[PDB]
Amino acid sequence: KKMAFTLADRVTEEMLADKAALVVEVVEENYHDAPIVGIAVVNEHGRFFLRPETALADPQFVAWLGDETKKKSMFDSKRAAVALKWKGIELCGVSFDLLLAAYLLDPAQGVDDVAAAAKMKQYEAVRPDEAVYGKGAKRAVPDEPVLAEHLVRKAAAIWELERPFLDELRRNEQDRLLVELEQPLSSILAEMEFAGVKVDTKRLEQMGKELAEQLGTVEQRIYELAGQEFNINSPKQLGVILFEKLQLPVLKKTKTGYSTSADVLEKLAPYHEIVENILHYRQLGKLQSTYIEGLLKVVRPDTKKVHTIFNQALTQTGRLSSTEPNLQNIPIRLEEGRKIRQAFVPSESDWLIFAADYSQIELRVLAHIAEDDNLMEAFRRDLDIHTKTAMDIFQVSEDEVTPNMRRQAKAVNFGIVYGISDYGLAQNLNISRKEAAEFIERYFESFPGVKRYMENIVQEAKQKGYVTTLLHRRRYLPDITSRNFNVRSFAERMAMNTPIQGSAADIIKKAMIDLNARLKEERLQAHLLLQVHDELILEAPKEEMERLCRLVPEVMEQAVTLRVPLKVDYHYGSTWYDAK
DNA sequence: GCGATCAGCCC
DNA sequence: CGGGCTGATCGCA
Ligand SMILES: Nc1ccn([C@H]2C[C@H](O)[C@@H](COP(=O)(O)OP(=O)(O)OP(=O)(O)O)O2)c(=O)n1
Ligand SMILES: OC[C@H]1O[C@@](CO)(O[C@H]2O[C@H](CO)[C@@H](O)[C@H](O)[C@H]2O)[C@@H](O)[C@@H]1O
Ligand SMILES: OC[C@H]1O[C@@](CO)(O[C@H]2O[C@H](CO)[C@@H](O)[C@H](O)[C@H]2O)[C@@H](O)[C@@H]1O
Ligand SMILES: [Mg+2]
Repeated sequence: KKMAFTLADRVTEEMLADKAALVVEVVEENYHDAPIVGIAVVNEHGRFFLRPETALADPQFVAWLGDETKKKSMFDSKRAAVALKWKGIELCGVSFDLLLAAYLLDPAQGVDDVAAAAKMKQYEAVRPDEAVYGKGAKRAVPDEPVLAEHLVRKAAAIWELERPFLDELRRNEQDRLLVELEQPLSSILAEMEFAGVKVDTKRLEQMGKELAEQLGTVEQRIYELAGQEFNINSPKQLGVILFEKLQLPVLKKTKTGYSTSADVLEKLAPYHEIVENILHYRQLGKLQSTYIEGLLKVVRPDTKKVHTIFNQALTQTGRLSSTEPNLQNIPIRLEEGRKIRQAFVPSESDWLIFAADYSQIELRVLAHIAEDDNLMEAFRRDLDIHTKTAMDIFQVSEDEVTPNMRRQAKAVNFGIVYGISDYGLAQNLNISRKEAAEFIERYFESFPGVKRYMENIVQEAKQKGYVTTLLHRRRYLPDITSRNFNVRSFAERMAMNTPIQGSAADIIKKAMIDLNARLKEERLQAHLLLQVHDELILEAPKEEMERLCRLVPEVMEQAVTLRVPLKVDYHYGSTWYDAK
């Protein structure tokens, strides 16, 4: 049965009620400077569809959109807010976002459209976006009659589903998480995305030139050593050269052929000079294709800025993800790739990049939740946690900790957070399961509180069916009861890791909210640009650095109060690279 | 074209 | 052993 609604040619007062479900449709996946194809409004007075050129040109409608006292319920309000920012229109008063609501209730559902969210409550009087717009090359906006009914049905679903979703969030003790954390954060992310990050394209282009030269040299050297030319970028062709023509040992295989991952190649290096060249080629090629070419493809020609989109409702742990471009995985470990960061610069003259990061937030969170006396004491003394772990598991004094011991203790600490496993640790340290198991046992002997926590959290996940974070984020783990060892073990590691990674996500998200409030109160021009899981990157006038050096770490350190202190390091400079 | 496979970058 | 995104190649269409 078709849904009734008014296909309006003009905006009326009835459409501007102080409470409504609103749909500002942006079909393009990347909504930056994207078209708004239609608008739907559902309120106490009825259901309405408005053509964008009409509504967005109407003073009354624009004013309604920007009035904080006029409450709107939406799905993915950030998408609408940003698309409107590019049009110079402010969206305020969004009191409920169905996308974020669904995400908090169950991240695993992968809710990506109104239909998916509605199906959670047995509401199916709305079609999936893909069914309406199609996919890939076939994607397209349908004729007005079809478009209008779809947007109205989506607004109608939001209107009907708000109460049921809020009720369940309240039962889950997650309503404040939505209203005081995720929704306010959505607006902050919208500002960050819209501001974008300035890129020194000339810098990138020059790097690309030099890489091309280096790649040419290495490429030829490879063919020389192989005695023939082939596609190095083809694990298939490369495998034949290495394991068949050159007869190198097959230390590991892939489900479809020979493994050629860096991990394996490093072990084969002693056998043939071609290996190091392949590794070098892989390194340069990664920088060239993914970072130089990749970044240049998404930089806006007119402003020379890149505008990422932070997916706030995707990860199973509460973290954000970044796309087109992903600015959360810019090289830093290796000097060559690290130089790419010199291309990320302040958007204004005489401004600088300021970066602040939490020091070991995950292990500090673990110390807090596990209430491990030894681990808490370690952080209260602000000790080098890896050196400390080495001293405990290897039974030696600080002065007796060798570089290799610290390196292995560090790997153990990662495993503990990820959800320890002899097999996983062994592969990482290139040792045996028996040996790796010995490290684990020694770790738990030194940190019995952590052992108790790991045991207890797994039991809790099985009993309740899910685990939670400091701010009540939730993750269901149905596989925790599986009779399949591999499937069950993965779920157990998730039970151990989610509260840690998840709570760290909760903390930095609150820090971002607290920070923006402080920056506004202080009337600073500084503003957030990026978040990279445990770090915040801002840009600001050089005259604001001294104030930021005190303000940013304090706000981040005081976001939440744990049984151990939170510690934040910071750096600033002329480019992201120099913010070290 | 579309998508599984393999690779490698980040925290 | 935890959580992500993107680019290359290549079978399949
Ligand atoms: N109705 C609620 C209550 C709590 N929370 C989330 C966000 C809060 O910041 C966090 C802590 O809530 P409280 O301070 O009330 O702590 P509880 O009393 O919930 O203790 P516990 O966190 O151990 O459940 O949990 C929420 O989203 N909705
Ligand atoms: O707007 C982001 C928001 O939309 C979803 C779908 O509801 O993702 C879409 O937009 C992303 C940004 O361009 C794309 O990466 C993704 O492929 C597209 O479906 C949500 O997942 C997200 O929270
Ligand atoms: O002492 C058992 C020990 O094994 C773990 C897995 O390492 O859990 C197993 O035993 C539990 C019963 O005590 C089951 O609930 C669980 O499903 C099974 O895998 C640890 O959690 C536990 O400490
Ligand atoms: Mg750090």
